[PDB]
Amino acid sequence: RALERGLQDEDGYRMKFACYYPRVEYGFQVKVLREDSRAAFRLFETKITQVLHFTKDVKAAANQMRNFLVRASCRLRLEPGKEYLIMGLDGATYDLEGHPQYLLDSNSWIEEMPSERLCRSTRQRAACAQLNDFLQEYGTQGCQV
Amino acid sequence: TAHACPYPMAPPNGHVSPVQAKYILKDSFSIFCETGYELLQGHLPLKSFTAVCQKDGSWDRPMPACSIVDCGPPDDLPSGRVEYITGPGVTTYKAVIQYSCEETFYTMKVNDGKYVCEADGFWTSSKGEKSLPVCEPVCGLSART
Repeated sequence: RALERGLQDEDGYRMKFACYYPRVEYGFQVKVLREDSRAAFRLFETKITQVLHFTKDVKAAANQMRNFLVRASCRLRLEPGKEYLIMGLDGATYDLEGHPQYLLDSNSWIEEMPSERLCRSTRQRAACAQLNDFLQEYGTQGCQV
Repeated sequence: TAHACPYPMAPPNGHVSPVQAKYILKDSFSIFCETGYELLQGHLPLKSFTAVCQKDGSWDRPMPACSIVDCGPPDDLPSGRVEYITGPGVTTYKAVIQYSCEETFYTMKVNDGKYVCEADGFWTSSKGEKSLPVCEPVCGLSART
């Protein structure tokens, strides 16, 4: 869930995931529109709200739409109407319009972005600052640290 | 030549230490908020604030702001509802919420569900516990006459 710290997540965990391991190839900020069920896969139709980094997905921008898929075995579920930070490695498939599709696996980072009411809470205010500081840091200067 | 730094008027709900008639070069002060308030600069929090009068009558830090502690949204209750007693959606310091399990079918245990926002940012019950109550099923209740 939003701003949740793992047991092994030391400080700067988002930057370590993005630039050290598994070294992200694409970083998007999307809003889930609709969920479809395909053969052995669940498909989430999303709209990109902010772009942080990309490699194969040229002309990826805001209000552009992409498809994010996950295997039916995995317990992850992207509910529509929420905004998620998604970053990982670009796949090999394309959708009906010609845009690339993305598979969500263990090398993908998915985290719902906190609401305005939750982010200004005393406990999560410090953690919410780390997230936004990371997004501005990575979205501007990338991994060229 | 040497001058006095601009007089540091206290921010709202904050207290200055130490008080001086005028603050000259190398004089310093610290801000301590009253109980229930936290230090923050912009939207990022401050562990503590301390400024020193430097050359040419200029301070090293801009003025902070003592903001009231926010406990954030109440954690949702399984098979229960949360009611705001103090006001619609107010989650700040000393605000009161009343948990309620779904009537007739469930009953509450451990505590009676009255929670107040404490100075540390956690919702605390009347007993002083920070964890949620638990709703227990009510057995029986047949519709026979």
